[PDB]
Amino acid sequence: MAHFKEYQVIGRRLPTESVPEPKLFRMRIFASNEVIAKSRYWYFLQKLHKVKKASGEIVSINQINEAHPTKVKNFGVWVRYDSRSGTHNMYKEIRDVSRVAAVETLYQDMAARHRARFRSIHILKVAEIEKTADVKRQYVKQFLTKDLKFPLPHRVQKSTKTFSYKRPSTFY
Amino acid sequence: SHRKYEAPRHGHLGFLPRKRAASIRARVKAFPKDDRSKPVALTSFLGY
Amino acid sequence: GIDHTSKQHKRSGHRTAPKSDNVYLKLLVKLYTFLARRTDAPFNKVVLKALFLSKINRPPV
Amino acid sequence: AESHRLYVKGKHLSYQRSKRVNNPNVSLIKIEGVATPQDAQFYLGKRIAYVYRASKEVRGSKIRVMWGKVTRTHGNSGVVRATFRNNLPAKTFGASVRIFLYPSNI
Amino acid sequence: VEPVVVIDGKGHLVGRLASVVAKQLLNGQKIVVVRAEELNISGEFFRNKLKYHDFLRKATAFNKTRGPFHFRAPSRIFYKALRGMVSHKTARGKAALERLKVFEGIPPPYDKKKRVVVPQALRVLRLKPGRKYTTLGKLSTSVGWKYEDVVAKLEAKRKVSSAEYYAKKRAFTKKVASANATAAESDVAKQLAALGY
Amino acid sequence: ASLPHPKIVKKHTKKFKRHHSDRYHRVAENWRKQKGIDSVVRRRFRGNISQPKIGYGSNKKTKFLSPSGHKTFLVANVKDLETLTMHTKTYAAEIAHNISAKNRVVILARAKALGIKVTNPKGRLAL
RNA sequence: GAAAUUGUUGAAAGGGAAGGGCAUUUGAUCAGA
RNA sequence: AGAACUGGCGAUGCGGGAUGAACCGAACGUAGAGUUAAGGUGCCGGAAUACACGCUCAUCAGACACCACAAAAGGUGUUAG
RNA sequence: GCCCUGAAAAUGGAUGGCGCUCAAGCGUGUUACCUAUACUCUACCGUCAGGGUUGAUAUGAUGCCCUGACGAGUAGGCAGGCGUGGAGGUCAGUGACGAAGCCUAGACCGUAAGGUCGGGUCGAACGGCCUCUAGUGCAGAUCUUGGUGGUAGUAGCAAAUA
RNA sequence: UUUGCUCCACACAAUAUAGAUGGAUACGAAUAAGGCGUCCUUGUGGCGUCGCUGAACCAUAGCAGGCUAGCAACGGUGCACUUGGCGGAAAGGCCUUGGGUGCUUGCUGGCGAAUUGCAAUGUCAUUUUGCGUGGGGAUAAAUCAUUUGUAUACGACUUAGA
Ligand SMILES: [K+]
Ligand SMILES: [Mg+2]
Ligand SMILES: [Mg+2]
Ligand SMILES: [Mg+2]
Ligand SMILES: [Mg+2]
Ligand SMILES: [Mg+2]
Ligand SMILES: [Mg+2]
Ligand SMILES: [Mg+2]
Ligand SMILES: [Mg+2]
Ligand SMILES: [Mg+2]
Ligand SMILES: [Mg+2]
Ligand SMILES: [Mg+2]
Ligand SMILES: [Mg+2]
Ligand SMILES: [Mg+2]
Ligand SMILES: [Mg+2]
Ligand SMILES: [Mg+2]
Ligand SMILES: [Mg+2]
Ligand SMILES: [Mg+2]
Ligand SMILES: [Mg+2]
Ligand SMILES: [Mg+2]
Ligand SMILES: [Mg+2]
Ligand SMILES: [Mg+2]
Ligand SMILES: [Mg+2]
Ligand SMILES: [Mg+2]
Ligand SMILES: [Mg+2]
Ligand SMILES: [Mg+2]
Ligand SMILES: [Mg+2]
Ligand SMILES: [Mg+2]
Ligand SMILES: [Mg+2]
Ligand SMILES: [Mg+2]
Repeated sequence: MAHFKEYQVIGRRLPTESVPEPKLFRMRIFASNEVIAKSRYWYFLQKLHKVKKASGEIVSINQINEAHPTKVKNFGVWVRYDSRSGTHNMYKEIRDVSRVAAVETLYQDMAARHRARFRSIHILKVAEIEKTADVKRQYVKQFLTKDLKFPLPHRVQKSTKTFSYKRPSTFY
Repeated sequence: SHRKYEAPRHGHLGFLPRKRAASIRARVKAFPKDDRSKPVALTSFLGY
Repeated sequence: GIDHTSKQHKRSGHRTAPKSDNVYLKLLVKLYTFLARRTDAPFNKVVLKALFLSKINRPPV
Repeated sequence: AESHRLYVKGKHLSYQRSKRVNNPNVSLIKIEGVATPQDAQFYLGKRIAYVYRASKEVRGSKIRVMWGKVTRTHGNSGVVRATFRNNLPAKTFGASVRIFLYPSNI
Repeated sequence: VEPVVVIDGKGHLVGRLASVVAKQLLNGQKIVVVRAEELNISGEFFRNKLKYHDFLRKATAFNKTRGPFHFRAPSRIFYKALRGMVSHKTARGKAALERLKVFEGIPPPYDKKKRVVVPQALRVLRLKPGRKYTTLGKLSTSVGWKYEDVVAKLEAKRKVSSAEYYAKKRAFTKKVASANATAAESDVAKQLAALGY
Repeated sequence: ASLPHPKIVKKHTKKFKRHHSDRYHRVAENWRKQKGIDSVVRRRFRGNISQPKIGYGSNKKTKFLSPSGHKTFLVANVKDLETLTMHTKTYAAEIAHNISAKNRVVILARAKALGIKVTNPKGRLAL
């Protein structure tokens, strides 16, 4: 729904006299802020366990920063989404420097290719593929060849002015 | 509803308007295509 | 726009002067207006209010 | 020299308006060489003259002036809002105005 | 910045060019468009011919001389786009349209004047490579414009004359750049360089 | 010389002309409120004439003040005029339309003697 | 001796109505200190 | 065509939906300044030919709810699974 | 998913138009920006409410003043005002040195109904204020009477031999 | 033609301005390619260089730009003349020759400016028209009426008439 941050959200299923110290369930939620993070936490906990916001509590919320924000990684992403006619599971691969950037790319890509809005997508799993040759999508694999170089043909520079006096060039 | 019997329309719509010509001498509106190998000659003549 | 919880520009519904044009009654009302304002006397306030009352609200005693 | 100009050229674009209602009290001015509101902040407050010519000589001249000033930037492209003592006629949409360098804070 | 801006319409994406020119006209700038026959429309030539035929079938049913006129010349097709994007029924729009001239080719007054382009309307900068596009001269010829050949002949003549002019200008520019190459190590040139010139 | 006053603000200087008094001669300009069920003017559609309303009321401080800052007092004679002797900075005398020329001369002379301003001193003058 | 309606003179405007609202240019005209 | 609850129109202008009683926004004394709503920012037209990732080429492309329509069934078109 | 086939209607026409194809299209995300009679602040008008002030020169205590809030509106109700014919009182009001009436892209006051003034015309009466009274206010009613247009110098004024 | 018409120059008047305020500053083609320079074996050639916007280039100092004295160099630039050429798409412009004349800020001096009072477009442009003063130039038609019938409701058309 915006530029994403990843939050660990831990909730409780609030204690009673019968059950003190309940079982402290945790989730990694990609959300643009903490209100949405906690909302998504309760949404998925209600999908998983007999609990709701009114019968539980948020024990903790903590943003998780990328441990290595400046190393390029290949992420495998497993999602579950609703199409116009059904629900489907999908696996994709995204090359980027952080989980939040990978997830933002994934949401953009789901919207672009499957018209799957945010509300229709569940992030099942995001995991860095530590070993290349376990990358199984060609659109990522092509970026892992040795000494990868490519030109950027047909450069289009934007003019600051309405009129130009030169009949410009697209060389690069 | 439809005409109920087909006939061709009366008159030619390509000769409109049925107005008075602007001159008593009708204008030549197209001359023969020039063939520039032939000798010089008039493409038309005036008579009565 | 305001969601008014009550009628706007509602008049209090109480007389603030006698309907009468009796000049002497108006003089009495002036006197008891002064008194009710500058005595803190409940009697003066209620007499000032009673001086406004119509005839059927002033039954004979 | 050949040039004597101490004003920045501008164009009276239009009045302040919505789609179907204009506001003659506020004019929109395109200042030459200004492409951002950041640049237009410099000209905020500068005096503006619309200078025009009339047939009838009045007080020793056939040139008349409508004075105003820049009030704020407009949009994202350097256009500014301006208010004049008397609103501009609206026949001047596209006419040239002069944005002087005073009041100066340089 | 100029009193008259002359746009070389060659390869200029007629709709985007018309947007630029309409805004300039309404802002108060005089615009002269040349080489309207070299303008481009995005989409296949057949697409644009079918579009113009859909335009051509529209006409006032009871009197075709009242209906929308279908001007075939490339300059007038560009003018149609531009007029549709100007409020042409007002006096302001009439003044704006009077500030405009469109031409096929480059007629004598403007053949010796500077021509500019509009990068935000240029086909090579705007269209994705591989996308098909139409040339206005070909579209106009297909829909009844009679003067593509004459314009091409006059343009070939003008380009011969202009290439001769440019050969002379390039020779003179080489002379000037050589005389500027010397006196580049002079004290005045070094002070100029210190000041950025 | 009138009493100092704040700048006089007329909230609406143009007349409130009755709807369609420009369209029909039988419809006089004297303001009338449209009572019609479909009346575009009564319904206050954009583009139509404005109607008189209390919001247009003028500042009580400057109400009834002529541009010179005096309130007009109609005078028919020297006695009416002399009702303004102690109020020359607040009221200005206007000679009544039906006063004869010689009585106007008398009134003007007395107003000049008393420093009372006359708003129409050039009425029925020597022609 | 009103208006409808009309003549003349004067002023002004006028590409398939005219009239109107807000604002200002221009012309004419005018009160106030 | 007929009921239920609410909100409206009628009785209501204003900004938006080109246009429109009812939709969206917001309800109205006369003004000034600022900020916004809904809706928009190529040009008409005030406002980025803004920034970013993709998808689409239609010899009937598509282009914002109410709303001014399209279905079953199909396509080594192309994309992702 | 998008695109295409499926996909046929009658005047010529509608993403509003132009036009737009790494869009000015579709899905999505981020900012900046535009502007309503809405919101915020201020001024002014009015309404309502709560108050202050008869201690004097002080004539508007229905007054003066302070404070806050509010203002859509058919049918309809009520209030405060404007105007007309006539009546009691008053201004010892206006007037043949010109009353009333009428005309006047001239001026002023009032939010308005209206009021006032100047100029022209005119000729015998008329007005302000406090009250009284009503045959008291017109755009309509295929309204009534009278007058006048555009149509329009138009239709036409051509049977009965000349 | 009750001294008409037109063209040039000048003065005086009006008349307005869709909007000057240093310069519209000219290859063509391509853009998954080009420009420029240079070289040769003249090509779809070799080498070098540039772009990454005109943020450029040119111009630009002087009572809105006065009056003078020099130095340096034979440059720049305005002007009226003058030589030859090219340009028809709307040419109405581009180039070029020679002499004259003015300026030159390329460099160095001398004098002036004030009081428009602390700003007020503080008037410097071009568009038509009229009139006057000089000078050059030209010395008709059309319509009505009559007539024709290749025409025709009327206009119109087509004809004839010193
Ligand atoms: K009328
Ligand atoms: Mg049939
Ligand atoms: Mg044809
Ligand atoms: Mg008024
Ligand atoms: Mg209704
Ligand atoms: Mg008579
Ligand atoms: Mg009349
Ligand atoms: Mg009803
Ligand atoms: Mg409503
Ligand atoms: Mg719609
Ligand atoms: Mg705009
Ligand atoms: Mg299907
Ligand atoms: Mg389809
Ligand atoms: Mg749009
Ligand atoms: Mg988008
Ligand atoms: Mg307001
Ligand atoms: Mg009270
Ligand atoms: Mg109300
Ligand atoms: Mg009676
Ligand atoms: Mg009289
Ligand atoms: Mg009149
Ligand atoms: Mg008599
Ligand atoms: Mg009656
Ligand atoms: Mg009547
Ligand atoms: Mg009625
Ligand atoms: Mg009738
Ligand atoms: Mg009758
Ligand atoms: Mg007849
Ligand atoms: Mg007959
Ligand atoms: Mg007979």
